[PDB]
Amino acid sequence: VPRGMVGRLIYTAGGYFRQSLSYLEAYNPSNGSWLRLADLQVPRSGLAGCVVGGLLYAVGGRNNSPDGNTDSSALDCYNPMTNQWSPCASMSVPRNRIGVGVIDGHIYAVGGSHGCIHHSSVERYEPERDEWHLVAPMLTRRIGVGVAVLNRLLYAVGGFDGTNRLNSAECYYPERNEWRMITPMNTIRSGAGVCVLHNCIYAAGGYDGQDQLNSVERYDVETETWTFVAPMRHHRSALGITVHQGKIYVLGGYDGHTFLDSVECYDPDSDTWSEVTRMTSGRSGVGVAVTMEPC
Ligand SMILES: O=C(O)/C=C/C(=O)O
Ligand SMILES: O=C(O)/C=C/C(=O)O
Ligand SMILES: O=C(O)/C=C/C(=O)O
Repeated sequence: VPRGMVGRLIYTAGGYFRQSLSYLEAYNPSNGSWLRLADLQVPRSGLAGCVVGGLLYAVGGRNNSPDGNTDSSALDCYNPMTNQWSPCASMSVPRNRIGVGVIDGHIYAVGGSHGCIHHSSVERYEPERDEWHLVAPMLTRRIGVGVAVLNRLLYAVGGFDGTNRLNSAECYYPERNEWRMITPMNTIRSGAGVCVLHNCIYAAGGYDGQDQLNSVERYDVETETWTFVAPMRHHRSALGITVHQGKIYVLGGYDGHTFLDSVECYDPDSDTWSEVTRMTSGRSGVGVAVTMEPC
């Protein structure tokens, strides 16, 4: 369903065009409209977004601006009921080009960079305590990593370890606090959009070291294989991604020439992408999540 009373919107927070952005905007698939909402307190690109208990969280990132460039350890929370951002406890370390996933109401922050450091560390946020705690680190240092959750397991996909862009991927098993490699993708991808739909982890787009990608592949956890699906209409890296009522939406990114405003929607029943709207301005490195309409 789409309940609150209210529908669910696709929120895009932050991003990058010439400098890091503070925009918070919300798209409504049911009518095509965009709403501009309360700016982030600090501009940030390379952040991740997620939702827990109806609240939107913005995690990590970096503020690229002429004043200077500052990697972010911030966790900030947006309440659609109040149109207000509130600071939460900060992470143990700044994490630019972070990946995030939610299990059992807990936020996992994965990887990312801090200056020339590439993290394998992972930490977990408990909103009921407003506390972060480190957990087992990944087997691999990963920035520009895509993260998704399927069947209460956390997956970290692709990225960049400081020297090589990665096709590798790994899975975190919470009850054993353990990471294990899974089958690698068929394509090297950093800055891909990663999400979950039905029983598959999707990895769309990204950068393979030479080109921005339009190819899309998905990992069936039952068969442990990756297979390509229809490619997106636009090549893009540093895209935002989310799932809304059974379809995948990809937002913006960089195609090697333009910071895209294109939003594309994947229908898995027909294996086709369509353009569904344009963001109000081209940008990359956004955080995206889905929650109730604001007030
Ligand atoms: O500064 C950035 O966030 C990246 C820009 C790009 O991909 O060209
Ligand atoms: O896990 C929760 O508390 C709810 C998350 C959501 O709003 O989807
Ligand atoms: O591999 C990188 O460093 C960047 C990838 C991207 O543009 O998202």
